Amino acid sequence: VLQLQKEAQCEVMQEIVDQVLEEDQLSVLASCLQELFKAHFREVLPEVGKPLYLIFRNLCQMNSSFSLLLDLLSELYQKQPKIGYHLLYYLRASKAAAGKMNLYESFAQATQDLHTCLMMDMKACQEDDVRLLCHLTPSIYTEFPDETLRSGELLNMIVAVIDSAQLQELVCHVMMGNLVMFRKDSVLNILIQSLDWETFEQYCAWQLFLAHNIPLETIIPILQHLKYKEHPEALSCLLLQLRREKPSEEMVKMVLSRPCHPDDQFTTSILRHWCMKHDELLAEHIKSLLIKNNLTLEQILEHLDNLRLNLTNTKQNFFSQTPILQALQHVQASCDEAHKMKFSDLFS
Amino acid sequence: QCEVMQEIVDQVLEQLSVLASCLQELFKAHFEVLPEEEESLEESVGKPLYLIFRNLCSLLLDLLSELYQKQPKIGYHLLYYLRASKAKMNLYESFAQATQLGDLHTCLMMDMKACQEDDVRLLCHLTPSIYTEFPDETLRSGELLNMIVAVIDSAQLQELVCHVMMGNLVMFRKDSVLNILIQSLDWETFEQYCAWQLFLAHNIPLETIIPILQHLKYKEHPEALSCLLLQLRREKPSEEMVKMVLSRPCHPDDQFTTSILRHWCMKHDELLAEHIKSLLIKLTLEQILEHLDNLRLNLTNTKQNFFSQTPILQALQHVQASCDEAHKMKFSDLFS
Amino acid sequence: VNTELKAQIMKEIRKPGRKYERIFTLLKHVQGSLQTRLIFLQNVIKEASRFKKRMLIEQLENFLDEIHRRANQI
Repeated sequence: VLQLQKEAQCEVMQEIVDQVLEEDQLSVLASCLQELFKAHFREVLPEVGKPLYLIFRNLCQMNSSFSLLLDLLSELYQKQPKIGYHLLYYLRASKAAAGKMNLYESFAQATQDLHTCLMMDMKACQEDDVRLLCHLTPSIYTEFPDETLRSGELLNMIVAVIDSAQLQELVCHVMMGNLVMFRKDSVLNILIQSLDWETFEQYCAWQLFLAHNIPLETIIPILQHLKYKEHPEALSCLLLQLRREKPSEEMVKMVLSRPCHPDDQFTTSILRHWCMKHDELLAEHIKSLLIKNNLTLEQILEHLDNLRLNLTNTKQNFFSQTPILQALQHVQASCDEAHKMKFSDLFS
Repeated sequence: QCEVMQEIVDQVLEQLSVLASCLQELFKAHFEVLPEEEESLEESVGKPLYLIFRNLCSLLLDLLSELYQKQPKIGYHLLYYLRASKAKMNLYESFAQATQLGDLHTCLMMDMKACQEDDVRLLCHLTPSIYTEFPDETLRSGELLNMIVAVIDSAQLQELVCHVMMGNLVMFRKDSVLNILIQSLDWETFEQYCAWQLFLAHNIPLETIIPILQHLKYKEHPEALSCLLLQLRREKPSEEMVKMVLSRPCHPDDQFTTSILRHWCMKHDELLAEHIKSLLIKLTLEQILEHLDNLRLNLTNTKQNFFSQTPILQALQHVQASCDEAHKMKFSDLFS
Repeated sequence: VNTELKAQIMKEIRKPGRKYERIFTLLKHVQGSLQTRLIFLQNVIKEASRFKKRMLIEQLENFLDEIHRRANQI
């Protein structure tokens, strides 16, 4: 009787009676409101007072009534999954939900866990309402760091549907201290995952990483995963950012660990920049790495021969430096004769 | 090799326009210009049409000129030849001066546009030598850059970036790069992205192009503003940098100034405080106070005491008297 | 006509996001014989793969298969 009556005001003032009567089998009620609240799951964000949100309202204001309404929400969520992000939006838009994001967790606990339903609801929101996903991302990352920070799937969802404007909005959110998408202990695995994504997705992932306060030294092992035919997006971004670094010995080692391919100019690019800006430090690092490996010897020597051939188009002195001359003389003997001949101009 | 031996006889015999149309019909076959791999390029340039270029390497030029009128793709076919044959580009100068307009820059632009439409790989392989041998006709604006960034993919973008960083490619000069980026503000999103990546490859000081902050609108130029924010966050602010950051008008959704000011204040607190003190004491005063109030609101989510530094405090104390009462109350919480 | 639709489709392919609706709308206007439309779809697929947009390619290949079948029937 109280559902076959189900203007907006009459409807919410009746939904309240529905809840009050529930407060003293709920699957069939869930099915009937599932049918009656279609055409409300359509946009969601404006450019709040609907009858379904009333339930949320009660749950924010209400012990065993709490669990009762949570089971009702669970049944409807089983019948209508979109409810999920509609809850999140509510917890961000309503003044009644001030300081009650916790509700979602308990909602996720009462469903037929938190991480699962959050991933599913964010995926549904990405499929249904990109604007709502963009506007929810900061609060979802801030309130659920242990469920989002180690998640490459959420970042994939986000970077798949955003344009340049929404990317800029996320970047400003990060730089204003309102959004954290990466942590130092998980960002490397996430970017290794990223290397499988679409082009613009990888560009967005790297632009987002650059907005954070994570040193490149944290993710520099990813160089061992970058293939020059397959990952030009990541190689581009990582090269343009490695430009600005004072190179560690580990960074030079990771750069020299890329396989030698004549069509790949990444290593010569970054080594040229570093030798032009930090000649003595780079020479020290190269000497140390040459003596430590005595990454193979011949790989290092071929990279340095490529750099030597390249440096003839600009006046410089990099190979006249004592450390690398000492290293070349120290290390010539470990090559075989074929490689002693291959690098004869370098060993001179 | 048969029709090549015949073509040398055709060229050795000396109207040539009807002959030019005959050669068009006969050379329809080779109209990918590049091979899949040294000997590749020599076998590529061993075809008939290239023997006339080989002979040219004045009456031959009018045959070419008449050949050009009928077959326009001849232009980039010449360029490729002059880069693929040991047999540099002065022949292209002479050939472009024979056209109806005779303007080398325009003939170069038309041939590069035809090549962009007909083969992106050839355009990408020709770009370094075209910029190196014709810098003057290529560097002074971004028409050719616009052609290139309109069709390249991520692989070709990384290759061009590597060509720049290795000293084999120059696409901007410091005297023209600012206007080129300003006109690029009208390009497609990926075009602007690639243009900015190439600029970054050139390692031209950010100070050179930082005046572009007066043209960047937050709602219309998110690519340029994104790249510029990510680049500025790595610089020690230089007073003029902060001056142009503060010269952006405040709009409810524009967050660029606040983000960059927050980064700078959180890792260059004293230097940024000094810059803002000098700018306050010398873009209007209330716009600076407005950006400062936005920053003060933002800093309540953190614990940094940037506004406890005495340069900022004393500058505010000194300059409060030069605001009218409406702005004294508009910025009350800041002046306090 | 087809060249303008191609220019607009290429503009759409070189944008981030997954707003494929305009691509499909412009494709539904490709004129000419069925082989012309097959070549058009092939070029669009080539560009989309230049940007590694794989599920867009899946959909475009569904389109290509249906056009192939209708051409085989005609």
